[PDB]
Amino acid sequence: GWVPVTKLGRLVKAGKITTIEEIFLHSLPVKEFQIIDTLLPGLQDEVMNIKPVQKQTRAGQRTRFKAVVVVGDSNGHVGLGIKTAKEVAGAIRAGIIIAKLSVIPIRRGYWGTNLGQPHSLATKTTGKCGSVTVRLIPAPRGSGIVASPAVKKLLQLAGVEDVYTQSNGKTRTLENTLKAAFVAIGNTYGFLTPNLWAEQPLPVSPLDIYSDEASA
Amino acid sequence: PRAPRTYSKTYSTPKRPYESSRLDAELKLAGEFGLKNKKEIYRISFQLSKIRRAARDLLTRDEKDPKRLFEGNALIRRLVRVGVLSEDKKKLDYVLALKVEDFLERRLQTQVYKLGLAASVHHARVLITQRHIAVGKQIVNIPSFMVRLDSEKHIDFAPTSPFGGARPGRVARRNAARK
Amino acid sequence: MENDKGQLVELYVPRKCSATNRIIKADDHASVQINVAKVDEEGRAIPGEYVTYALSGYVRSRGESDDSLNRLAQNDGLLKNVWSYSR
Amino acid sequence: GKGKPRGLNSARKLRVHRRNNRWAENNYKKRLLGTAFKSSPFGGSSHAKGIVLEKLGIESKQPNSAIRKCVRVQLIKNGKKVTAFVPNAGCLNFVDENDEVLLAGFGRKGKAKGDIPGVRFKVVKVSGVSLLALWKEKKEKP
RNA sequence: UGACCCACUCGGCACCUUACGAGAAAUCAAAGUCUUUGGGUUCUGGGGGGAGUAUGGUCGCAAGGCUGAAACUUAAAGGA
RNA sequence: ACAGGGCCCAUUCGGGUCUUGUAAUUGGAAUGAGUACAAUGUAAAUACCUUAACGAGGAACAAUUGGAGGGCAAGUCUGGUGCCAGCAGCCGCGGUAAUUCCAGCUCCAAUAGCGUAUAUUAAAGUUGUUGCAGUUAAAAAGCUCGUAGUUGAACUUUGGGCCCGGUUGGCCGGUCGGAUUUCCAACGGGGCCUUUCCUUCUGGCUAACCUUGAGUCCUUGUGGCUCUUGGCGAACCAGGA
Repeated sequence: GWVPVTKLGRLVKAGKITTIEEIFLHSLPVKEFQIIDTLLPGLQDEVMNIKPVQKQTRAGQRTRFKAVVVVGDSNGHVGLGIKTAKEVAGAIRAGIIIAKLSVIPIRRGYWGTNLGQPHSLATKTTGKCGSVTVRLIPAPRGSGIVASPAVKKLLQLAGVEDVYTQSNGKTRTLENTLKAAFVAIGNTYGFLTPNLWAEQPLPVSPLDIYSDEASA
Repeated sequence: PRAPRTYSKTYSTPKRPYESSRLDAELKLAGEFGLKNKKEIYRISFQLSKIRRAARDLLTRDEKDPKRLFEGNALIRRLVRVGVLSEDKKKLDYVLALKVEDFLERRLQTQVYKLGLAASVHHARVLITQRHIAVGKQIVNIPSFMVRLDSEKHIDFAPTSPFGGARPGRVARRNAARK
Repeated sequence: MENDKGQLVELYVPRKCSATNRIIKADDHASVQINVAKVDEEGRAIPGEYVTYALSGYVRSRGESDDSLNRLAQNDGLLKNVWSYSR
Repeated sequence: GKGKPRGLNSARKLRVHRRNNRWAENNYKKRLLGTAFKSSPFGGSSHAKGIVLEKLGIESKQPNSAIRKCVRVQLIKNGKKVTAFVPNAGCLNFVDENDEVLLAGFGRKGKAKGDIPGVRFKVVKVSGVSLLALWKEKKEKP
């Protein structure tokens, strides 16, 4: 075995829910992780940085090995988390999950010249953590993935393909860097352009649409 | 003094030098397409990076302005003649979705390979340096040539050459002068 | 958001607080969406039919909401009084 | 309203208040007095000719011990008196007193390298024939 | 009227809470909108010392200030 | 001559038949570096290119210079030394079994060329406009006024209407692999008109049709251009205002 928990778990095992875009519409939580295993399988992992700490005991120095993990596919779906642990083999691992509850859309789209098949972002975004400032900017076609090794990485998994970048921003902080960049793409969706204004009209929540299956 | 004659390098190196990232996609290139040195992957890289902006430059005129169309419709037809991008894609737009790898197939180096007349890619080349292949009745001795689409069908072997004519070829004025 | 030829090219269209036409961005938790209700012409709760509306997180934090709805089902077509556009 | 004048007629007060600032930034210090010609050995250069005196021994700076090999020179110019440093082996041997040597920097500017203290140059040639060879034995000396 | 209560606001002097952001971090509604790198402009620093000394030049009655070297030495000094 | 890395059988050998290989017996072929008749070349020779004669078996006709802890490819081989010699660009070895020194074997890197020192470059987003840092790391002047310097809210024809044509892209290839028409998308661009300066006057200039004196080859016609007469000025000469 999987097994389940909560009203939200049970549903997706059964399969009364299908896509991840249900879940960001009503904007649910997520506690269990299998919740996006069944759905998105495309998903692939990647390990960025394995560093030792340290919390320094009475005749010694303790250590763990922050990893930090990024996950996703191509299509507008990033995942990110940071679980210290001791020994690697919790530390990555129950990083990989840490990221998976944090899957987050993106909102690939056009530079200009509408054309056919999204390559770049919709708009300018920024992010901030402690020090770093990221100014993602939409670039025309295969221009390129203009940035550090790591950012490239994030941004591949999240296709996305092409976009100018810039930092500030101490980016010997692989960890506070990604923290930030992430908090910007996750924020394309958190920016009214004319093409949304056409008022959409609220569906109905899963939490009492399949209310009975959702319980014993 | 005299008109000081004019010249630009073609190469534009990389911004970071070393990477088990981009490196192990050159050696996937060389390789698969013949080539030689890294001073090829970076010639191209330049000449794509060249065209790429004359698009960017435009796009940002309006559309319809005299300059934008003219180049576009002159720009484009320069790439229809070299086979690079299709007919069906040329709006402008689109030339941008052209990666390194499309150009390479229209290098003579390889168009020979496809016109097999060559065991592998290699037997595709000595074959060019050694005066062997020919477009009109005319030899070409340089891998980097760039196939002009409307030639292509005229690609040989020439009279000169040993593999289509004027004589046997050196090592043969030897098996017949020791029985 | 769309292509050259009418192909909605997106993940989704975001849902937008109902009184505040901001946005609701995936992982909000704070996040509500109401399902009040209507009476039928009788002390009977009408079933499988209700109103809707949709709070950000935005305003849960600021006291706001209680006075934001008490604009809206008076402003819609059920309630009478409590509320004033002229304070 | 941060600290700078901003409106339209605020050319005058800007081309001044950068041209002042630049000062301090160290670099633009070298280039106006520029130091390069007056101070330092090479003046406005990169390389030069000199002729050796002694074969001095300079121990270490310390996280180290390391007794390295240095030579005083006599240049063939300001005359400063300089020291300089040798690479490879013993390298020392091949610099036989009052010989002709060809000096260059130490890629650091000014400054002062690794574990050596007041020291700022390397010995490239001798006689003009490499060191590089008069240690991989592609030539020899007169 | 006045004190008061509450409602609202504009301008303060701060504070809590988050972190979507930023950071080496400690922490920060600004240290945010920075490799997706650019709203306006004035100062400053570019290893540690030698030393804010020696020198000149200058303001002061003096204490002293502002200006400000180099030779030499050194693989670390430092931040959290 | 063995060693093999396969294969077809192995009821146990082991052979075997496609293969690299350690070899200290190996034998037939091949050349020019050097030497050198001649021709050449050369004003005159040297050389080159040619070529008769010659010239390859390891002790030759012998390839070196720099390392073999890390950086950084590669010796926890043997011998000596014992914080002394010495090495080491920096981290550092060495104070009795040294993976660093001296040296043997062994291997690694460049290789008719390697090293060595100096200067400069990239590395240097550690001089920076693109691209830095200034809460404590080295740095926001003690704070304010100011002549230069530097920046500086917005607003002064938009829209629409008709044209006509380019040359990319489709649909016919029209044909013994390119010529172009209807069908037709993209896209520029000149007209002209909707209250619409085009410094503008004297000629010559007209170049265009508001002209139309006649008309009709053919798909039962806003598909096709031969001709003088009233009248288009910026297709332009050339003096000025």
